[PDB]
Amino acid sequence: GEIQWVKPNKETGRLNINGPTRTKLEPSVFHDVFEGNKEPAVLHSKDPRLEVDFEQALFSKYVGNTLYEPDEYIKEAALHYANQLKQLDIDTSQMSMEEACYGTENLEAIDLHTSAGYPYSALGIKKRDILDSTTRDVSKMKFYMDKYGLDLPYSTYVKDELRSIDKIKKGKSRLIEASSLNDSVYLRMTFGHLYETFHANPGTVTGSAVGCNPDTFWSKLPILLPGSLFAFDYSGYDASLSPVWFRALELVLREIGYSEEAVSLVEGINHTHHVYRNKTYCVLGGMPSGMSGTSIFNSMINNIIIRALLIKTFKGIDLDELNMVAYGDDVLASYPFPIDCLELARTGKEYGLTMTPADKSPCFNEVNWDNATFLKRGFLPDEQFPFLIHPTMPMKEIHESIRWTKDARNTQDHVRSLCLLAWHNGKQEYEKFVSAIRSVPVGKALAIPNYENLRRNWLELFHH
RNA sequence: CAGGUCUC
RNA sequence: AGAGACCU
Ligand SMILES: [Zn+2]
Repeated sequence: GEIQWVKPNKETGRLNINGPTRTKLEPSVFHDVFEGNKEPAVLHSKDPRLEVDFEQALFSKYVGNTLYEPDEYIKEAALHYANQLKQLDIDTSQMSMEEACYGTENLEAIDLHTSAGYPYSALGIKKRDILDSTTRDVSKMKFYMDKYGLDLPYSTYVKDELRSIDKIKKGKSRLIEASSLNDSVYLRMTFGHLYETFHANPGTVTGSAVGCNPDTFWSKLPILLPGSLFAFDYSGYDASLSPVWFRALELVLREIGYSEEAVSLVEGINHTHHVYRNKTYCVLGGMPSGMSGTSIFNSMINNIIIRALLIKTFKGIDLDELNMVAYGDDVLASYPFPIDCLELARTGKEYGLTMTPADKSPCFNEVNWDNATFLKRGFLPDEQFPFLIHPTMPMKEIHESIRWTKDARNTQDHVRSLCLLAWHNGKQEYEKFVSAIRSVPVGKALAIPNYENLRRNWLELFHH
């Protein structure tokens, strides 16, 4: 992805978009009970912690574009994935607007507690002034769709969240691209049924883990991904995507039966306009974060990428022997013979992708079940039932989360959620966690899950 | 002050 | 009808 131009909002006729600049994060009652290094992200050009220019760091993720049109490998890769998806009989028919706005069994309703985006936000028009869960009306939405159209610019905001101490200094806070309500509705009308299919089928047919529940999905993964594992990290995956990958997505969508009207929306994702503050800018390539379908489309593109890297890097690859799941840019894959990602990453550089070792070393070392991570979680066989696999969120991440809060009124839920993640690291680690929690007065006032109850509830998901 | 998934 | 966890 690459910024094509920047213009003042006076020249483009767009309204200003500034957004909050003070974090909602505050040190919690546990801030000094646990060690951690993260702090609230830089949200302002004049944050005293900065050590470089903010805006430059902010937009550095747009590293440029390499290829614009698919080569032989990307074409083969897209067609192999599209063929695989065919066995799901995805309904390519337009979803009803009533269902696109208000949801189905497998598609959550549009979030009514968030902004409606351009231009509604600057006009003080909330989503609840157009949509109504009880009434399930679409007359008002249809009116505002035809009034304001589609391809409305995204509103850029800096994401208020914890960041490591290095990304505080380097200004590397994350951006979110607030979609317009209109575009969300139209994207959900067009691809709603694909979203349903994907949400209902996390695994190696979709090649996607969106919709997985790790408590039970982890036990399936060693069976879905037999053989030798390989994985790696992307730096700034979304923003690094060249236009070739959206062309490749078009190939996938057409081959599974999408009408030319449906497939023509991908260029609206490849080529987007954004309002940050008092300026409008154009982005060519790069997936917008904050668009309907971001997770799923990023995961679909990744399935194309892994396939194409393999058949371009190595001779004699059989794509039918690849196994993989992707959650956006996060990937865990298997193949009958070991795969050298040092070579995958060189090929990836040609495609404009920056890939680094999974263990965060400078060297690409073997990935196996004892060091693989996915959605930041490790894989740990149960001690009693070794076919049942614990997802292990590192205690270090749990410590970072517990040290801060955005609303201390919900401390008990926050801690309970972390306990639900933490017990998977075993009885000694869990008891040490609860006992540290209990070493301060708020901690003694909390209902904390008992470890034996946690383990028993988890076993009951499997009936064993 | 976005799009999602998961869980209480 | 709420909350928290997690991914972009
Ligand atoms: Zn443009």
